[PDB]
Amino acid sequence: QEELKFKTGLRRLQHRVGEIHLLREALQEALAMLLQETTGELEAAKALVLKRIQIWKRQQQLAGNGAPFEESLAPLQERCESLVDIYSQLQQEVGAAGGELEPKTRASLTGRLDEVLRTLVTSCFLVEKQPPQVLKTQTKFQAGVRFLLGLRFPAKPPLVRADMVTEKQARELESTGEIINNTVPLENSIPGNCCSALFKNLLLKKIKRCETESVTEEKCAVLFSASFTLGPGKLPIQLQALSLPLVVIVHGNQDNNAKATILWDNAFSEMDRVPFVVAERVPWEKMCETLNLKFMAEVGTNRGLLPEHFLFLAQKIFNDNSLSMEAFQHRSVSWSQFNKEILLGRGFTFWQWFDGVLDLTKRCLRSYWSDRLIIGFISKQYVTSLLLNEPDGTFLLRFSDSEIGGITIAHVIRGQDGSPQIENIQPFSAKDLSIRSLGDRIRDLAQLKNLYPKKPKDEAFRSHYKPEQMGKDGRGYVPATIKMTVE
Amino acid sequence: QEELKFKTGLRRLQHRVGEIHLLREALAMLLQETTGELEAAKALVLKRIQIWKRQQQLAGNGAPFEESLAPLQERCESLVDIYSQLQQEVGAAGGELEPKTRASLTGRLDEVLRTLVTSCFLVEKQPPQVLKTQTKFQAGVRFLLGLRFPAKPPLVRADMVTEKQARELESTGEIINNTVPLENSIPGNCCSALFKNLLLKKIKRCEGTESVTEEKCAVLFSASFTLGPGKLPIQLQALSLPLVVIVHGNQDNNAKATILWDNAFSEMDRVPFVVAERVPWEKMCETLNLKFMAEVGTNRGLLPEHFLFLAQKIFNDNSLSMEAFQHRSVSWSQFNKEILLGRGFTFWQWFDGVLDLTKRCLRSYWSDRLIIGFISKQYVTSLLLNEPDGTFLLRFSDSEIGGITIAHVIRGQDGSPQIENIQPFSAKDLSIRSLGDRIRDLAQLKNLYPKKPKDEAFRSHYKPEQMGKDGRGYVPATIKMTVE
Amino acid sequence: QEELKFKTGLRRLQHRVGEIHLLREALALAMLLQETTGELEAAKALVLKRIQIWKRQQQLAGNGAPFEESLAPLQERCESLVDIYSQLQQEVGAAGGELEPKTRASLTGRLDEVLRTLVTSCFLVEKQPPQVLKTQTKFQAGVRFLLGLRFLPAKPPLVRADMVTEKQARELESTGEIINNTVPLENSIPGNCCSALFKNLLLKKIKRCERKGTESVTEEKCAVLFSASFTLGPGKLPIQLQALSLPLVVIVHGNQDNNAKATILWDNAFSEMDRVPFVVAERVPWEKMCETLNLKFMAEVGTNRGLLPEHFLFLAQKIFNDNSLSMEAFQHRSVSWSQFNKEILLGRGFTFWQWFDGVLDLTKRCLRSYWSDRLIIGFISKQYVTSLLLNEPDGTFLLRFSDSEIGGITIAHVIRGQDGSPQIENIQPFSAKDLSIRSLGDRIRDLAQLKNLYPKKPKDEAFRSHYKPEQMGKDGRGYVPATIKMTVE
Amino acid sequence: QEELKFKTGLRRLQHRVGEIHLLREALEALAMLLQETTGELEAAKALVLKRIQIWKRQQQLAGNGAPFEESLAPLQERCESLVDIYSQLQQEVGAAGGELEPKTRASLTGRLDEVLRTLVTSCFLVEKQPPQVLKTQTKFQAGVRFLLGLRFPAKPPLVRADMVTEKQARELESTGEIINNTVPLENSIPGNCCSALFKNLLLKKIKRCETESVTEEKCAVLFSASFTLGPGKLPIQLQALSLPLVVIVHGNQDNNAKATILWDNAFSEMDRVPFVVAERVPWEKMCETLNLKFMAEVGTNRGLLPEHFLFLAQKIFNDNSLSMEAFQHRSVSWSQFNKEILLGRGFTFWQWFDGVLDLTKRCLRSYWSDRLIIGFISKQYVTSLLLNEPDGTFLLRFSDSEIGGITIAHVIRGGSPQIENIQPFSAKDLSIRSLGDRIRDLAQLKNLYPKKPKDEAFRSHYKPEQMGKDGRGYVPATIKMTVE
DNA sequence: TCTGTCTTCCAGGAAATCCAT
DNA sequence: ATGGATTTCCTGGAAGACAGA
DNA sequence: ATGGATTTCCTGGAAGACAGA
DNA sequence: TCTGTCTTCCAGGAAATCCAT
Repeated sequence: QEELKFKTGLRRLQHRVGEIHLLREALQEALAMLLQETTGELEAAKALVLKRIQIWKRQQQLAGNGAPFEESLAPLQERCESLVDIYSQLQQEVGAAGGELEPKTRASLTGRLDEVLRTLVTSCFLVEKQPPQVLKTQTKFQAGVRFLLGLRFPAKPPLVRADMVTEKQARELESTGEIINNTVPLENSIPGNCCSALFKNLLLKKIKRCETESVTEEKCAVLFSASFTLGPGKLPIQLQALSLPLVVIVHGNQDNNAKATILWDNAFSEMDRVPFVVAERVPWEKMCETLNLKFMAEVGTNRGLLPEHFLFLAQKIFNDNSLSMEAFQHRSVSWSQFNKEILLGRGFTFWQWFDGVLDLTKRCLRSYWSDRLIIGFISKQYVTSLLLNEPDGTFLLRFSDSEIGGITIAHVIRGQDGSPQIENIQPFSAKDLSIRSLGDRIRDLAQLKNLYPKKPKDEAFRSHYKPEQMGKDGRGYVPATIKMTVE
Repeated sequence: QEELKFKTGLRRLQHRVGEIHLLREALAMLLQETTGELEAAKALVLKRIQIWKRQQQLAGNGAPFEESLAPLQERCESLVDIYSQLQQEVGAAGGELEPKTRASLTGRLDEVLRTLVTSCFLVEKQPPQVLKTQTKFQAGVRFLLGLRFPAKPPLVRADMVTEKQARELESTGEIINNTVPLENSIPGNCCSALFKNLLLKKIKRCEGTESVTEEKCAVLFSASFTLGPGKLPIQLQALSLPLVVIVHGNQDNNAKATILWDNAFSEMDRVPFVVAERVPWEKMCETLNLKFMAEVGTNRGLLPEHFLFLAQKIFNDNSLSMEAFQHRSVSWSQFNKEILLGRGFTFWQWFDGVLDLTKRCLRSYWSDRLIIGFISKQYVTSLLLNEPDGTFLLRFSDSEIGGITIAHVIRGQDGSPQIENIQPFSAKDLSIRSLGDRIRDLAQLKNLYPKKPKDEAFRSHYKPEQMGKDGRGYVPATIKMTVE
Repeated sequence: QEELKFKTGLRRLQHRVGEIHLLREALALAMLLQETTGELEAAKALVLKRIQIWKRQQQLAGNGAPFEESLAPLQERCESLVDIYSQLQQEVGAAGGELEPKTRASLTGRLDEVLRTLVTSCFLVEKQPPQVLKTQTKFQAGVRFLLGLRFLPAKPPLVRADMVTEKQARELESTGEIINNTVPLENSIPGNCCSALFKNLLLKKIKRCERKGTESVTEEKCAVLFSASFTLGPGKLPIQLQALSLPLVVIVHGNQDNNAKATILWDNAFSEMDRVPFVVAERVPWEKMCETLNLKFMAEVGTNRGLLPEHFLFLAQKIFNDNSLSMEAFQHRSVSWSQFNKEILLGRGFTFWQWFDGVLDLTKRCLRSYWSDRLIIGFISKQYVTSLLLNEPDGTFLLRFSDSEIGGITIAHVIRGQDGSPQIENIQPFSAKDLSIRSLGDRIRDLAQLKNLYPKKPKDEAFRSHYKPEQMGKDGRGYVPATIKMTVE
Repeated sequence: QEELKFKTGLRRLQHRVGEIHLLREALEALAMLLQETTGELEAAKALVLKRIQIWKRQQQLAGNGAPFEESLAPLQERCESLVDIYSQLQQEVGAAGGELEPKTRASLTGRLDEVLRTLVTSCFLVEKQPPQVLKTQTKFQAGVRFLLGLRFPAKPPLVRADMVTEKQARELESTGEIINNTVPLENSIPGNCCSALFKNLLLKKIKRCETESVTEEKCAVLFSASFTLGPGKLPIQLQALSLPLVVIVHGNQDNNAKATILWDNAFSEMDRVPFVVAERVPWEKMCETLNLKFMAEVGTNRGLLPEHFLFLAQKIFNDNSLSMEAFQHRSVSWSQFNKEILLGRGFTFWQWFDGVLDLTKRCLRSYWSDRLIIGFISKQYVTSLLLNEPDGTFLLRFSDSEIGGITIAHVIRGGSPQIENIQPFSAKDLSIRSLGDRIRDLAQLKNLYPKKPKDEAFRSHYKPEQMGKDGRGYVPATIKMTVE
């Protein structure tokens, strides 16, 4: 760990402040005018903590896209409080003596010190609960900011305002839409041991869009503004904190495309960058990492995609028919390839498809998938090759490549004299499975004997069968049920 | 017709104005005093107006409507014409002895004028009788004498009033876009103001046992002129039919019933908005039959047997003769306020349940008279035990809101013939697979009661099997229905 | 085609008979191949089914629908099959000794069975009698025997015809008897046909089965039965040939014709392939009724273009007493036989069919030309004409069939211009007699007030072709022509 | 008159039979002289027979509409009287005896049974003759009467009816057969008549001998019977022949057939051998018959005039002469009447005449009886008649060029006057729109020749027209007539 | 015991046959 | 070359027979 | 001919606010 | 106190407008 080295380094500063106090006491100057040069060590530690803050912010960006998170944000508050503590004792020691230390340096010392105070508090202003990165108009949402140094400061609490800014407006350094209930006091919770402002009720009334772009790919953020003074008055500092970039939508149907933009950004945003610039193309392998993470995060599964899958995916998106997991790995993929370009005569983009299967699996197949009963991704070619060698009654489940959000059964026919020929059942949508679960639909069909390979259907899907009640309840009404057939 | 009598009497009136005009060649007269008979004609056209309003009220429920409102405007125009000629004839006279008779006459004349104009202000296009908040709707008024009264259009205003506020003679909920000019369309030969865009933002409800959804309101149209000879001021006001305003779809049903009750049984010219608490069950049957045929969209509706079953249900009566119920009365509380024994819903809620089900999914099957629709489990058991194996019928579920169920007969010979009742189908159930198709699926079902063979009956409702292949490269997967 | 499937399979059969003949060079389980060469039975089943199809086509032809008349290739199929049967039987017959005794017998059984069924199915009614048939009036009928050119030479058989009722036809006497009911089944080499034609036939008296439920006499169905026999060596199994006609309804006077027609129409339209004689459904999909009605209209009128969606809507309304206004409401509907011809229209004194056939005869007799010119709306409801014509100018008119009269057509026109409000007037309907006196075109010419045919066609332009020329010349001799024109007051 | 001659002469005979009874009772030459009164009886018999022949002749004349004393009741009475005195007288010879004057007594029985025989054989009459023009495969009737039937009981004798030809009838090869030709001669006491009526007679088919022509072959039905009345037996065979008839196969032969029959009935010689009739006749008698038949078939009380007969003579004789006295002593042949085409026409005189007969009977009886029709004229004489007349004068004449057509001639305009003849109207034309109505339509027709106004003349023949709107919604469409 | 269904009777139009023009 | 003559077939009008209620 | 993109209307599910029994 | 009444909130069909390089 990196964490302990820090406190030892802090121990040094506490010893340092003790020393200077003791000295300014006994005096009452050649050096210790020079001991004040140890506030450089303070400003050093501070910078470190600031970088540390940046690291968390990056971790937050990746939380969207579901990456493990040390979300707590509680100890950083302690680090900062400690720093402002020794700032306090330093400025105070400068306060006395009081003629036992050279006056010209008073300006330099107070200068660096109020400087580090300034920068620290302006950077201790964090968005802790980010607003939804994909955000629908006329729908209520929340966001919450946190001030780490609130617990050390009583003068009237400042009020944080939230305002819609565009990427253009955000670079700098007319409303573009008004936000209701965007006035909240930055309140101080002693039992929560936190200083925070939560906007439990936020609404976006109207929306204004700049002018290929697709609207959806238009990024904005909310600006949290505040100001508060510390007596002696005033030299008031204006606090502002920006959110992660968000896409504003008007209806559910835009959700898919929007998700992609945010996804992309979250993955590939620079740790330090201009709002809101991101790369044009990326390594295909890191894209594989992101796709796996989002898959596992949204489906709600502990185990996700495999190499063969990634291969099939590469094949799909690149239109490359290659067979080696090593050919594609050293390749770049652009955003336009990802979500802007139609693929292979189909009517939809790669992402639109992937998000399709994502929704299908989350909604109806999570159980089956975690049970590793679905191959999920393959070429029709590879099912023909894999299944022709298999006996009559062997089948497998694959995602439909032609329909968005569909899953289809492939099985082997026929036994004995006819040479085996493979059949593909038309895909099931989320609705089709809501009407009758995949497991049960599978149950109806007697003709498939084994799930590829060598696993018999009855053993595999025991847990997914819905029990048929039997009986006449009630009262008088014999249950009517639907089974599924092919011919 | 009474309409024709009107024409006869009016021809008499113009002949009469001819009489007085020629009599003015004096240059005694009780002729204009008996020509005070104009007031009679006025009363008659006013009655006819009352009748048209009643027809529109009954139009609220599905009914025939003579909507035209053109002949009425014509009648009115004719009458204010003879009034005009009358007044002008009275004006130009010596031998107005005594002058007091000039006074009494002028009084009578401008009085009938006033009452005529106050009665010519009609709601031609009524607002929706059950009305949801923050939703756009329309309404339009008509003034029959607008073509005679050029000055600037008045611009009628529409305001939400409550029943309490309506008896009389604030801000209960307000309406945006509630100001429209009363325009005079010469190509239409009509004076009318249509509110093409109206919306109600908020609603505040009067206050104990009765549910909100029976609270009646109306929109009030106000206007004024300010028509020559000046001043001649008279304010026009017209009330709409009573309406019930709702906040969400889930109240719709309960709302409809209130309006229905009101439209069917509102007395002519009642104080707003009184209606009887109980009515003859027969008239209720007429109303129910009408509403059923109207909402389903069918020319053939309920039968004696049906009405009997309904009477048994609503009265909790075990009687078996159709004549027992005929001289019976039925209350509003029975109609929509009393839960049905052992059930979770009121009678209206159930009836409208089947209304919605049939409208949505069964209109065709019903029109083909393949559904009994109404029948008790008992009578089906009795009817079906004597029938052979595989004989079935369709009946509405008594237990579920908006459900239809199959009752069939199976005889094993070894085991005595017994009735089986398939679980009822909801509208969703039928959207997933059609009734015809479902019936096709069940092989055991042989004959629709009585005699009719099932395929012959349901030929027209079977969906064709697509079979074949696609798309592309994909074999169709189909869902069929079974019982075990 | 099915034809190609047949010829390929037949080529296979002849190749197989080649194989078996050659296997006889052994002179085995190769006659187990003989047991699969019993696959001839498949081909038999196929040609029989095709016969069934031809019979069905004839049935629908009787209703004015397209027909493939020929029956020559079918006879060829039959000849081919009895040929391969013949060589097969001769092959089983020859080389008996090696042959297992049970197998030879079982085979012979299977084979002569397929022969028997083939010939019992080769006796067809080729020229049907009239489906609606009047007593003591001459009609004709003709049967054909497809295998007649093979068995004939022996003397030609009698081929007598007898009137049977539906009752008698189910089974499996003398309801009414017929003169000239015996003909020789002659063998015409120039025609390549064995056929027996009844050039002369007359039905003298009809005794009618007993009816209940008000079942009108005119819906009682009967047929004529053709019987014949040989007695053809290879003896000695004389097999009796019988063939039934299409069901027909026999009437006594013209006034029944109309009702008779419907009974036939329904049956022809909807008889379910093979059935016990003579059952047909009581109710059918309204769409199929529309198909049949369209077909019959075009057939009896004699026009290539018939009814439209809007017409069918009007008809659905009429027949169903329904006030619905959407063509989509009626589409998944059923219609019963009682509704079609047994239920009187509530306003009307007549049934739906009677009215419809009324317009059929009217258009046939006087209006085919006008209809083919698409100058007649033909089917409309006065309400819809009022709606359509009120917005139109003075002198705009249309032609619609009368709802109150059987076989009547009426003019609806729009008057009057300017101050008076527009009102629709309906001229009294014209009967066939009325039109014989003076043609529709001429009548329309006479009336000056109607200027435009709906929607915006000028009257003279549209009806130019139907105007009969007036004659300037006076004849004869010395006599000036007297002419009759039409007015309304 | 003759009735008296008979009854007084009969009183003589009865007085004498009383006389013989008294003298034979007084009891040889007496019987010889008293029997010579059977001489006055036999005289009387011949007399009554003549009266019968006269009636038979009148019946022949009954066709062509000549008044008829059809009754045949008094004649029966006369016959009954005669056989009554025959009976008692013959009986007197039998009873008075004892054997007196026997040798001659045999002779007595001879004369007596003779007069009885001739009497009964001549009392066998066809009372209801069959149609003289008779169609094959058609049901017809005929009835015979036996006048002495009430005096003769042994079973009624069979009466049979058979089709005979002229050749066969002379004497003294079925040639067409008759169904239902067997009827019993029944005796009606309440009707006081002995009769046999054949209500259901039909001629199945006919074979005709062979010059010219079809419709000229005359035939008859022969009624045969026998009794076989005591003293036995000397059975006497009764036969009666009908009037001559022409047998036709179709309606279109009717005209020609009629002529033949007409001729015969008019001109059949009394006592003539069947069935000879004259070849030519005086023209005046021909005019008489023509008038009789005209009034008879049209159904009118007043018929043809001198000028008409003149016009007819002119037509048939091809003569252009102008005096009614010229043609009067002329004779006309059968060939001229019906066997000869005239001039430019394709038809005979008779075919034309019966043509106008049918036209008038069918459509003009009313108009003709009202004397609004000239009926017969030449274009020549109408031109002479109308040129001098004012603008608007017209008349009606039968078409000479067409069979069964009537045409309007008028004098317009009216410029020198010039004459027009409208194309003739057939019976069909008049069925489509009545003559009266057609005349109404034409505005130019002002006066019926002469000095009579059209409106006054044809008021009653005008049909009232509505001229109303019904029904329902259907305005009547009417057909009028024009010429240019 | 009338209504309505069913039938038989009968007039006229179209047309086949033969003819002698 | 078509007119006449002589007959049969056959449609629809009209009215008679009859069964069902 | 047209398909896509972008927005609003409105229905019915679900759950939150709430008054009265 | 709490249940059932009443309301607000929000997802997703249709479907209107505009554009379409």
